[PDB]
Amino acid sequence: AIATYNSHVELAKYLVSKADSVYLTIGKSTPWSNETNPPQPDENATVLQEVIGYKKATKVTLVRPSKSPEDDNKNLISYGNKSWVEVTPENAKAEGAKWVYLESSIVGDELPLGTYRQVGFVMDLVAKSGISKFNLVPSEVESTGTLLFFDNKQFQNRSEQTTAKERFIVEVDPNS
Amino acid sequence: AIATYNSHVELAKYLVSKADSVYLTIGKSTPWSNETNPPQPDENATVLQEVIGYKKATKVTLVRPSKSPEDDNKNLISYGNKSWVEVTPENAKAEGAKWVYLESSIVGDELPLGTYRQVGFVMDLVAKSGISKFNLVPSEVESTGTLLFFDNKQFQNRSEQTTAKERFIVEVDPNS
Amino acid sequence: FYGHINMYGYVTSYVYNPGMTSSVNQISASTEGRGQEVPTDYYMYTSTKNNNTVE
Amino acid sequence: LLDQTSGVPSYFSKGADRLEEKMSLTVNDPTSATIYTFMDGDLYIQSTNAEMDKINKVLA
Repeated sequence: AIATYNSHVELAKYLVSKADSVYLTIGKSTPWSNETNPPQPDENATVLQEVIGYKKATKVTLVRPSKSPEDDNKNLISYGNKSWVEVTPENAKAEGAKWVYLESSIVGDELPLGTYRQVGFVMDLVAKSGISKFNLVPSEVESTGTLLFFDNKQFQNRSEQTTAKERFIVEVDPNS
Repeated sequence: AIATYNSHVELAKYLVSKADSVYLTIGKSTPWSNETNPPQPDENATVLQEVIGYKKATKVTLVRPSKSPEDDNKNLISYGNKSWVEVTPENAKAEGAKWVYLESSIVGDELPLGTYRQVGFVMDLVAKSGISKFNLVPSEVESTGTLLFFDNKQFQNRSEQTTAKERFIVEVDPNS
Repeated sequence: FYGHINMYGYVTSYVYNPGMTSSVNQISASTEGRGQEVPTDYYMYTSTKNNNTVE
Repeated sequence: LLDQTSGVPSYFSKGADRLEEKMSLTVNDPTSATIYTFMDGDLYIQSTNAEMDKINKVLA
């Protein structure tokens, strides 16, 4: 038997419906063995190495590839030199939107200063009693939820003069 | 970047959480182009052809392939000429259970009598008001919901006496 | 697509010259056994830089 | 003929022999399969298309 492209649209809608529980996370604060050539990731893991913290996802949405003239009235997402267009959940099957765009930003010491290398996303995270802010260090978290997605980049370093605007475009079936 | 194994698990948990709204459906009551060779599985179809009706799911659970010795002490499901075993939603990330098992049976004349060649599962199906039975024809349905999974087969047939059974094992990323 | 090829190893005082069709293990045959294959530890531990040096 | 598959236990080990059948030219050898016939070094018969004994026996 077979599933469908529309199932990947509905599972993308499900992930987008969870957005209130979704945080970007970053980690691996100590070096790689050589910073130019990182080790490969592990899709069976559920937490980052050397977790620096969590920041609430500023934008969780469906997307599809952009085109003109018919996307000229819309808003567009640029990453990896690629350019994409946003889709709302109630239109997702009509637009064919099975790709999810995930974004968050950190500025200054609102998460601990130092270098970062691992980048990824968590959902079903629960913060501890008396805390409601969108930037969390691991000591402020009651449950980390499920780490869904992550990558092992070459490093960067931080201050108030820098924005940690890391993002993915992800798909639950890349090869239908 | 692409998705991860434990994301396939969380998405299989979602499909299992919808089970009360899940129905088998059957269709294609006239011949194929060739009854020795059904047309290829073009997944872009919105609903089955020549729809005969809908029946509520009799089983919906996570599963995985069975393995020994650790499943020697457990139930067995025979499907796809091979052996499979049941998994609960809270064990899914420990067992790696990214597959859903689906089954339903039509007991005799509770849906229209005749031949069929298409089989699939729908979720979010809603009947017209004053109808609460598990068996529905397309004129009794207020919204058909979403066709999640299907297959094309050589022709089956039914009577008032036949218990006709249809079932699947599926995963959200059907060739990961 | 960046990647590494990490650990046949063979220690000998004899000169081996491989041919176009030479297989992995021809070093030991060409030396009349006047040498030794590297220990299992060489294949296990030399695949990363750490404190575990193989002597 | 020795096994030249790298990294196997049977590397360089002896194996099956080979039957070599080399064809050689002869004059007035009755055991050989005749291809030409001469008288005083003049050719005795010609043919150009592919020969088949049982096709002669059908067609003649």
